[PDB]
Amino acid sequence: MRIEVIRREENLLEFYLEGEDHTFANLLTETLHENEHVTFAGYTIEHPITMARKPRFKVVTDGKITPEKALEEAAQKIFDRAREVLEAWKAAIE
Amino acid sequence: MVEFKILEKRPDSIKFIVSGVDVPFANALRRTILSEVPTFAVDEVEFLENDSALFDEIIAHRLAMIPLTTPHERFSLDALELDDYTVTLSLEAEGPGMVYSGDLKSSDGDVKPANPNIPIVKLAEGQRLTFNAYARLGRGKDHAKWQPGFVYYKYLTKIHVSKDVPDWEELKELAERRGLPVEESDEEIVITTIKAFYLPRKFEEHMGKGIREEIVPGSFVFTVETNGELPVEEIVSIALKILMRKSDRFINELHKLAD
Repeated sequence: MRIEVIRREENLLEFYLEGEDHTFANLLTETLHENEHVTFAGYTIEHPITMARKPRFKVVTDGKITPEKALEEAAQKIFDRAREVLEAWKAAIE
Repeated sequence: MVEFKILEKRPDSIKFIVSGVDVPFANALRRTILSEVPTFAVDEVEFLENDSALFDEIIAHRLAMIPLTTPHERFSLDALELDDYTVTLSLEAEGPGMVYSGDLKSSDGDVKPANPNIPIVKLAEGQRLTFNAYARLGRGKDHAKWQPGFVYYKYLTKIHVSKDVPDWEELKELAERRGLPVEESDEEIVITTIKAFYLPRKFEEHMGKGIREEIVPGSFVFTVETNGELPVEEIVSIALKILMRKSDRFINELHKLAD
């Protein structure tokens, strides 16, 4: 996994996330949408049919939070929710 | 307030309701299972002899598609960077007779065909087949050979059928016949869709009036089958751990921007 910053301007970050694909990219983008201060989050796939395949994200905020902080908040939510779901799963099966 | 309810366990498979989540998470769980959860599979084959009726390439493909036991207690299957450990599955055979998956000899007993009865290729008298097949960890997103199974999922819903609907009795009967929970009141029957429901054509006109399907918010019914590399419950556990590992590493990479 590696972040490559493609573009920066006021309240805007565009980046590649090498090593990832639809699974994380969709979950991250949908989680970002929960944040009222995120005015856009989306991704497209670059190099879709070679080994260079990677998602290209764009994240835009209203300025009350940075794209980077929105991204960290969304990723933390994913971590926390996966943790909670794993605990519930283990409770059901072991 | 996340909960799981295990409904049914069947050969190589499981059906459960997960509640207190949402559509993006359900989508992510399904995708992670299909695309990210790793298994051992034959990845490269060195043929030394092949007098059979079939191409090397066809036999190599059949070997790739044999589900191999994948020891989740030995290797970290939620690791972002998978162990590059290679297992050698070897065969040295002469006809006449069918070559089965069970005839493969593994360098590592923990990694071998889960099913010993899969036919690979028939050999006639005098025909030899000798190869070393190399198995490694990989992911379904790279090649289908590494996909650990199949995932089916749906909204948990309640189908409401007003008793104003002529022959609503047939719908109660159909639901009962297929093991779907039915609750009956004076006004209606309500069918819980722990499986798909197939509305007979006769009742389609009543959709939006007498018949209404109401999604149970945050609840989803999953049906998961393993190919045999991993127990089906372990597949789910690994998938959830993988989402934790990915999110954790992404946060670490974000911190490098700061710098």
